[PDB]
Amino acid sequence: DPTEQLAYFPKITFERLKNGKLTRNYMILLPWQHVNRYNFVFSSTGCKVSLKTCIGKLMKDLNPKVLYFIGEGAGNWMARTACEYPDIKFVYRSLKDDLDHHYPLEYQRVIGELSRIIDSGEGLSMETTDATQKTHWDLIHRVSKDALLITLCDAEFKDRDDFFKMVILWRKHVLSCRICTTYGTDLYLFAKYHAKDCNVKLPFFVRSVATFIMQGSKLSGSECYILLTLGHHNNLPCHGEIQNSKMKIAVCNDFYAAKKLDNKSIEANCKSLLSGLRIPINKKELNRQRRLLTKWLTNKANTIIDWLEHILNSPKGELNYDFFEALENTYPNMIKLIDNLGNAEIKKLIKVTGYMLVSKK
Ligand SMILES: Nc1nc2c(ncn2[C@@H]2O[C@H](COP(=O)(O)OP(=O)(O)OP(=O)(O)O)[C@@H](O)[C@H]2O)c(=O)[nH]1
Ligand SMILES: C[S@@+](CC[C@H](N)C(=O)[O-])C[C@H]1O[C@@H](n2cnc3c(N)ncnc32)[C@H](O)[C@@H]1O
Ligand SMILES: Nc1ncnc2c1ncn2[C@@H]1O[C@H](CO)[C@@H](O)[C@H]1O
Ligand SMILES: [Zn+2]
Repeated sequence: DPTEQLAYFPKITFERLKNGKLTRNYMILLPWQHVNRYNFVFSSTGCKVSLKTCIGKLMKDLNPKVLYFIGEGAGNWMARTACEYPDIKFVYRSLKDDLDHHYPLEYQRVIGELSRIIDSGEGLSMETTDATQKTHWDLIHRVSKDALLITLCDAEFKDRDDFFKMVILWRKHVLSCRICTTYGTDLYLFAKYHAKDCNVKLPFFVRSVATFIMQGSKLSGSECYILLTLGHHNNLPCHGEIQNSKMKIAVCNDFYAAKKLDNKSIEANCKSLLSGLRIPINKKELNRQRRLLTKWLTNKANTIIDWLEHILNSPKGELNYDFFEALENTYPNMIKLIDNLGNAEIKKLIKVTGYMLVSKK
């Protein structure tokens, strides 16, 4: 039942900016945005962004039967959407390159099966899975004959110019396509954007309706989600506007823990971080992991156990950046930890840390 899987997803905090300076330098080196993402394995974007939370009214008003997810990788965002809207069908696209997922592995794990994905991009070439290519847009209706009422794009492009290439092709499709033109101009593209320079105009006849600043976005970044439509063009958000909104959330809000614990998922993340790690993670479990060690792999294992021991011995606090800064700055081996563990391992470490923090008291 998709509605029961929704309790594994944490509540989202965000700010909507419809179309003084606040600063706080958090002395953090870890990707703490994954703190409440312990229930998800291959991807976890759904813990950060949600269609019901951000564009609930638009979802209700347009009432799409089919949603188009492009640059959707393992499909966790699509999976949360499938839990929020149990009757909606999906068209999935993601760049086929073998660097990331081009099959919705996380959607499959969360939902159980792919019956609601009517088009998963089976038999498509690298070119026809690429959102910056015209052929990708020309083949978007090979299964679904429903107009692109709402298109979702979470693609992380190799170059900044690729975002514009994608937006131009979305506009060229919705203004040419027999299916989409028949529906009209009330069509939307909800896309991930990294805010940089100001006075950067959107392509001709592409208009931003709102800018969404998510609590779950990387603190050092400038990521945001823009709701785009057809109409007289305006400017993209710049780094400055996004910083104030993002700093307020970081300073004032706590991360919500998921209502329910997904034990199979938590165990899958624990074993992925340290092979053989069991739940509950206590003094007994960490001493057992230490005893198994008695090399490069043992050095990495010791670094992990030392951090989990520090979390175990740490006092309980609220899930916020002030507490995260305290956790890092009370740990004497911080620089050795970031030096020893890679980006993927550190991300797994934060999910497991988050599970431990939520489990306290
Ligand atoms: N490798 C990996 N990436 C994930 C996983 N779950 C989510 N992500 C990524 O994490 C992102 C969360 O947004 P951010 O905080 O903006 O990004 P980031 O580039 O992942 O972050 P940092 O780890 O802080 O460098 C998602 O959009 C995904 O790209 C996961 O299990 N593994
Ligand atoms: C942030 S991940 C998407 C995560 C997804 N929302 C989830 O919940 O699993 C970004 C994805 O964009 C893909 N991508 C990168 N460039 C792309 C392009 N040109 N066209 C389509 N997808 C692209 C990457 O392969 C990657 O899977
Ligand atoms: N969705 C996007 N919106 C804006 N810029 C992007 C996007 N994806 C990647 N980039 C930019 O591409 C650059 C090179 O990978 C990065 O510095 C990043 O800012
Ligand atoms: Zn169309």
